[PDB]
Amino acid sequence: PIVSAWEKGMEAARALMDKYHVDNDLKANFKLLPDQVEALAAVCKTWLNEEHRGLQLTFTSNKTFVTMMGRFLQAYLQSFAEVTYKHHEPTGCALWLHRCAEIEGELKCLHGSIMINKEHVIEQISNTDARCCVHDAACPANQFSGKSCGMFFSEGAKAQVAFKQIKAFMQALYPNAQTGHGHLLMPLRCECNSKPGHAPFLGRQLPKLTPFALSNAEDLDADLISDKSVLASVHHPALIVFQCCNPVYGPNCDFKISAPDLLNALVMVRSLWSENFTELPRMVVPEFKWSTKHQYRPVSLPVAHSDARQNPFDF
Ligand SMILES: [Zn+2]
Ligand SMILES: [Zn+2]
Repeated sequence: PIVSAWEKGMEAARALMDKYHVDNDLKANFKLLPDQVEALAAVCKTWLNEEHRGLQLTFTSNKTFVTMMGRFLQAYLQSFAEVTYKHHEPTGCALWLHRCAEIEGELKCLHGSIMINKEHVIEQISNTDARCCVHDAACPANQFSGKSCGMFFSEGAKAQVAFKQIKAFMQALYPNAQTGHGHLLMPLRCECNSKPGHAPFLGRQLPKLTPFALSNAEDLDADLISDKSVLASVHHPALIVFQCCNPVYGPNCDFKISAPDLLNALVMVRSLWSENFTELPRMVVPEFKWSTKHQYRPVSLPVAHSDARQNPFDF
């Protein structure tokens, strides 16, 4: 082996970084380490500008799309050179066999068990079609137990529409797939937990999963469209959107990417790669498995209710 795995990785990365004009300091300081994603994301950004200036993202931030590209590029780099860093899987993602578009009206959470119907009233809007993790079956809507996977939907039916969207999006891009149509590509890490030794935090332990309506996609005329990808959204006008583990309406971040854009980050990195290497290495995004490590970490604190009385008890 002419040069080590690490030296091989490094030579491929430097080739990329020179070809794409990355900042000199990013280049100088790049050492192929597991948290060094910024120089690779700059490769990706520069290629986007050069080759895909009009790319339209939907419920996705520019920065998150480009960072995910960086992560997927990091993964192919590490596979090319055969370098792995134990406990630092590079993509920060997983493949969830969701089963949320199999049965009509029916959702399943990360545990793989069906979600229970709840009422969720917000203030005043009455959602009669909420869904909770079965472990949260006795909590108020949108409160989570120590056994929760963290998943809740205020509107079950819109959630299912978003899962049908991603499934049809995948059918359109892989019409002949033998496998993977029922899998969701999902991130396991936002900025808050992108490093394995990050400071522990309370709340949800995985990027939040939320369906967003594409409210104008119905005001659209289906007959003019032949692109099956686009048709997935016309027929199912809602997107799965991933945000921070604990998005702010503890740490929190601006991570935001829709499921189709996330898939696109991977597909587009496969194109960047093919313009630079003759073969695409094997690159395995882990299959998601429920484990107790992903449990919501609630803090349930009693709060006193007001009593006009001076004294607690009559004697
Ligand atoms: Zn669950
Ligand atoms: Zn976050």
